[PDB]
Amino acid sequence: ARIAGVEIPRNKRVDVALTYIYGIGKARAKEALEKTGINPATRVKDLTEAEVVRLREYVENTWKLEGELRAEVAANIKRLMDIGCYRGLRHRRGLPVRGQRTRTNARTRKGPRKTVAG
Amino acid sequence: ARRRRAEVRQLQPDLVYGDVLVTAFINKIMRDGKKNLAARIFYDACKIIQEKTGQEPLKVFKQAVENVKPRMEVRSRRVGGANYQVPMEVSPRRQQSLALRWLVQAANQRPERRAAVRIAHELMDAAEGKGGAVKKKEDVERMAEANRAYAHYRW
Amino acid sequence: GNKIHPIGFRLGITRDWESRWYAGKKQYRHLLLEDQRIRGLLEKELYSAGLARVDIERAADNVAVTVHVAKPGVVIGRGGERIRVLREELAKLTGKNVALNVQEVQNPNLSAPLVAQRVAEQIERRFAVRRAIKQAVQRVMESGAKGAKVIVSGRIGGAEQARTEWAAQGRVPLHTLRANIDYGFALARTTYGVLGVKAYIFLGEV
Amino acid sequence: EQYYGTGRRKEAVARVFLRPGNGKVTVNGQDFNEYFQGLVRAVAALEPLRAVDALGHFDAYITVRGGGKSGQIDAIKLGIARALVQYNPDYRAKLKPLGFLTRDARVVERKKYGKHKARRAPQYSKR
Amino acid sequence: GKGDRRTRRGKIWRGTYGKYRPRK
Amino acid sequence: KIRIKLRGFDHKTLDASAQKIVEAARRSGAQVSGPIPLPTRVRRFTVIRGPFKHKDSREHFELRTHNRLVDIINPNRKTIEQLMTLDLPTGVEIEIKT
Amino acid sequence: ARKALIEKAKRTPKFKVRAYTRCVRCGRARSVYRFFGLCRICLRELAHKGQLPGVRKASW
Amino acid sequence: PRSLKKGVFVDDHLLEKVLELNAKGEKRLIKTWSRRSTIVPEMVGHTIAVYNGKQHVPVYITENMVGHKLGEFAPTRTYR
RNA sequence: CGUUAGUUGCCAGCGGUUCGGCCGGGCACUCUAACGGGACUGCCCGCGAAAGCGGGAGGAAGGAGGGGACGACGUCUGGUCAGCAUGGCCCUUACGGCCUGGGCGACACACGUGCUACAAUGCCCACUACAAAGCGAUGCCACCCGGCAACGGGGAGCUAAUCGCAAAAAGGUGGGCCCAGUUCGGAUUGGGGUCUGCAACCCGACCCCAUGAAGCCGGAAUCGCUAGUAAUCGCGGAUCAGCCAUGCCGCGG
Ligand SMILES: [Mg+2]
Ligand SMILES: [Mg+2]
Ligand SMILES: [Mg+2]
Ligand SMILES: [Mg+2]
Ligand SMILES: [Mg+2]
Ligand SMILES: [Mg+2]
Ligand SMILES: [Mg+2]
Ligand SMILES: [Mg+2]
Ligand SMILES: [Mg+2]
Ligand SMILES: [Mg+2]
Ligand SMILES: [Mg+2]
Ligand SMILES: [Mg+2]
Ligand SMILES: [Mg+2]
Ligand SMILES: [Mg+2]
Ligand SMILES: [Mg+2]
Ligand SMILES: [Mg+2]
Ligand SMILES: [Mg+2]
Ligand SMILES: [Mg+2]
Ligand SMILES: [Mg+2]
Ligand SMILES: [Mg+2]
Ligand SMILES: [Mg+2]
Ligand SMILES: [Mg+2]
Ligand SMILES: [Mg+2]
Ligand SMILES: [Mg+2]
Ligand SMILES: [Mg+2]
Ligand SMILES: [Mg+2]
Ligand SMILES: [Mg+2]
Ligand SMILES: [Mg+2]
Ligand SMILES: [Mg+2]
Ligand SMILES: [Mg+2]
Ligand SMILES: [Mg+2]
Ligand SMILES: [Mg+2]
Ligand SMILES: [Mg+2]
Ligand SMILES: [Mg+2]
Ligand SMILES: [Mg+2]
Ligand SMILES: [Mg+2]
Ligand SMILES: [Zn+2]
Repeated sequence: ARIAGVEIPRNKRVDVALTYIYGIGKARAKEALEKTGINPATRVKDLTEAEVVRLREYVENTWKLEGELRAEVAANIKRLMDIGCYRGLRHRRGLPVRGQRTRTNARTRKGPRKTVAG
Repeated sequence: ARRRRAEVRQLQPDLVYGDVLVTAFINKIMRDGKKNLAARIFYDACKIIQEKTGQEPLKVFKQAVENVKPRMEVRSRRVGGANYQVPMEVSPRRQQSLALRWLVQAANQRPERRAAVRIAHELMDAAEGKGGAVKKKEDVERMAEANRAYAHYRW
Repeated sequence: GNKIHPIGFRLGITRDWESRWYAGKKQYRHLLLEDQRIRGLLEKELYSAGLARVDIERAADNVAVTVHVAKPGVVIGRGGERIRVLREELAKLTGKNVALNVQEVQNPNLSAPLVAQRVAEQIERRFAVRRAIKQAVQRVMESGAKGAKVIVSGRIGGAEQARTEWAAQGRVPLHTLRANIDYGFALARTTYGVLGVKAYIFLGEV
Repeated sequence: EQYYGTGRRKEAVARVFLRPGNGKVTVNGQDFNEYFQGLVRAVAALEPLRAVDALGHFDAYITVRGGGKSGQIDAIKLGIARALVQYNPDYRAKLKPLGFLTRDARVVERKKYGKHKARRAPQYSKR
Repeated sequence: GKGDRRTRRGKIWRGTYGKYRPRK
Repeated sequence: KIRIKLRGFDHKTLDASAQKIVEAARRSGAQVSGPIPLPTRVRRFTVIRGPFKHKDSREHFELRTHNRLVDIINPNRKTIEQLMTLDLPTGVEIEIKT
Repeated sequence: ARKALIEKAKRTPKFKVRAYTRCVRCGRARSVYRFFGLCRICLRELAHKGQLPGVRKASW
Repeated sequence: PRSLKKGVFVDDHLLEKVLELNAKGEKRLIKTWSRRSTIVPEMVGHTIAVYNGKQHVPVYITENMVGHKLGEFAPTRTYR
């Protein structure tokens, strides 16, 4: 069962299977199950190729998705980086952007601990 | 307890079996103050054990407990430098607490998915003489009689 | 660093507030402010008269301030001269059109704030502090006063090192809130610095 | 005709009205079990009637408000026992050894400044 | 858990309202 | 309908205040409903004991507003007669609503 | 604090947001209870003096 | 996630300055302490020295940067 | 437990019912808040010279019933002249004073204190049930309407035992997940938007879409609590336009 750009969720509930798609979360999954009139609880394996083709129809071109998404986000970064934007400097130096504190607990954004002497 | 004997708490009889040992076992199952959860766990496990085997779950609970009771353990005592593992008997009160605790901590090391499944199955195994609880008891009783050479340090 | 305030301790029983009225969320702030300005200006003008307590009551826009003084003569003045000047000065600050009452104090040596003030006065003129202290405890002790205690803080006699002085008499049981201990604080300012003066008096039981 | 007991446990009140009847119990306009039953300790509330074998003698109407349903249950135990004593005072000497007529004075200990929750102290290091 | 702000319990942990925790 | 809202920080001023009212209204009016007590509004304030920490030593004070209700039923004159201005208390405060 | 910093009294703040509490008795900047208009310290001193009507020693 | 919701805010100091500088042609470096303000499309092409607290930095304002605020290009801190 | 008191309480009791204490009405009960009573080793057995100890009845409660408030002579040259006061020494087109802007939020690292977790005694969804204590007059904001929502418009009531915050959460019934870095976990990041505020780049909170990191019970070591305690669950307030509150101070399950 391939829906988006090549994507094969299997053997699980369709609403949760769609999460395995890049541009789909729980919200967009429940929406595509909603407007396509498919019981969300069915196993992917039990899906009709008619229901499947309808799902591909809706999902493939309603929102920009896996490839175009990854690219558009990357180009969105290079956008604020190419300009002298501050946010761009934070993305350059691999630091938190949202206005967090860096004096401790920057571990997710930056280079898990690299210790020096004292 | 530096001043007094620190008298034992008197538990309330079980709402179902009118039995106190059951209430204590429920208490050891209960976590984060959820006694209703713990009780439903225990009793659903009583259905499991009473169906998969045609005997009264009461007698199996008592027997399973009874087979985990250790009669001897080991305690460190600081003697002339590094201390020693010193065997001695186990208070009946302490046999109680240890056997129930071991039963619960063993049941949760079981592969079974639901709680009452583990509880029932561990109760059955321990009542038949097998199961992890009876192995903690057999290992502790192996700690005594091994360091038996220090039976003069009784204290 | 122990021993919390005795008057603050006893506000419930065997002590009454120096301000007794009622107010809401919108009122209490500036009424308390007004009380503070009152006690301020009175402490300015009446220090020579020996004032101990100023009681501020309010029913509705009326002010029943009662001053407790050792020598009411200084308060009133000759034929009511000063009680005109400063009592009009009072209603100039607060537009309450506020009245005023004067009350004598029998045995100024029995009012803890007054005793503290007298001792601090002696300190600002540089008298021997242990004499001033034991003498004050006699003035208190020689009249009623089932207990009495006096504390003077550091820089005794202008000494380089701060010190703490002493000599209570009778029984001053701060720990029991039964028997109406009185407390008063005074401040002696001198060339060598600042000096705290604490006065405990013990009177009555139940 | 009718007998009454108040009962109280841990910030909760439950007025117990006993009358001779089938044995059916009403709470707050809900069946006894429609209020409880999902709660295992429920039956404990009725332990006063089993000590004197007063099961099928009395119907009861209860008014329970305050606290949580467990303390409510204990309040009901006490109320049933208080009415049960006013009915026949000779039940005192039967109900007393079980202590069903004793009030449980244990209440939530007050939160104290400096501590986290009234006993639990914030942890420290010394280094 | 109480950390997911788009679950009911994360909402009640922050004491806030949204799509995943309405009012009535 | 004659409502008398009694409010005060001192609970003895409120009682010494209300009792005189009832004794002035019972000589004239119907059976007054009663001095019905209303619950107490308690504002608490917690403050660190010293300046410049020693955070963990705070002491708190509480200011308690006490409330009382009167409700004279059918008074005409000899009630209001003794009620113009006869009260002693100071820290008490009274509102009237009709 | 400083006398100049009691310019809040003369606020005319030019923006409503620049108004701050400023305990009156001691000129405290930081911790100022709004119901008494005093700071925590001055509140403690005036409460122990007994110059705050209705304010008792909290105990329960 | 950035929000002014309506009436996109730009301080009046430089607004009446740049709009008048448009009528007379592109002008040289300008002085700005007000980075509070957003950027509007009629700033494109100018050169604005923004304050960081210490110095004035010259900023060439381009088409791609109309949505941001001044001082996004005039950072405050100096590290390494 | 009682006395006083009844616009919170009540088919306990009957009357009416748009079956909601709604009305009539009543204070009995629950409660609210003032005054009281009650526990004293007073009673019994035993030990003892005594004080007292053990046990027992009665009792709501016993040997300090439970929790507070309360911290002696002094110690540490303890903490703070940056809350206030203050001696002395300095500064006085300046150490003072106004403003705008930035900083107190910096990040290659280390420790402290906490939060949320690593899950099936769990997670999610629907439904439904039981608290105490507090705050509110331009504030609390029922309710209608728009909006997935934050929220906006409108607009009732409440100087508040009468109105509102308000939904308590765990729990209960029903259903989904099936041991997997997942329907665990919510970090990081893009994109869109509400609000307070003159103004959210440095530097706010909140909402919606998408992204879904580390983490699968923690080395040496180390902390808390002896009973409504630990553990766990939510609720409130202080300061404050707003908020970086997971803090603090309370509250009950
Ligand atoms: Mg008095
Ligand atoms: Mg001297
Ligand atoms: Mg006294
Ligand atoms: Mg006496
Ligand atoms: Mg009858
Ligand atoms: Mg708790
Ligand atoms: Mg409590
Ligand atoms: Mg989640
Ligand atoms: Mg602190
Ligand atoms: Mg100064
Ligand atoms: Mg401000
Ligand atoms: Mg009573
Ligand atoms: Mg009433
Ligand atoms: Mg009834
Ligand atoms: Mg003898
Ligand atoms: Mg005894
Ligand atoms: Mg006894
Ligand atoms: Mg006893
Ligand atoms: Mg005590
Ligand atoms: Mg006591
Ligand atoms: Mg004492
Ligand atoms: Mg030093
Ligand atoms: Mg010192
Ligand atoms: Mg800092
Ligand atoms: Mg709608
Ligand atoms: Mg009402
Ligand atoms: Mg009312
Ligand atoms: Mg009222
Ligand atoms: Mg289920
Ligand atoms: Mg996931
Ligand atoms: Mg990993
Ligand atoms: Mg796992
Ligand atoms: Mg202890
Ligand atoms: Mg706030
Ligand atoms: Mg932050
Ligand atoms: Mg909070
Ligand atoms: Zn102050």
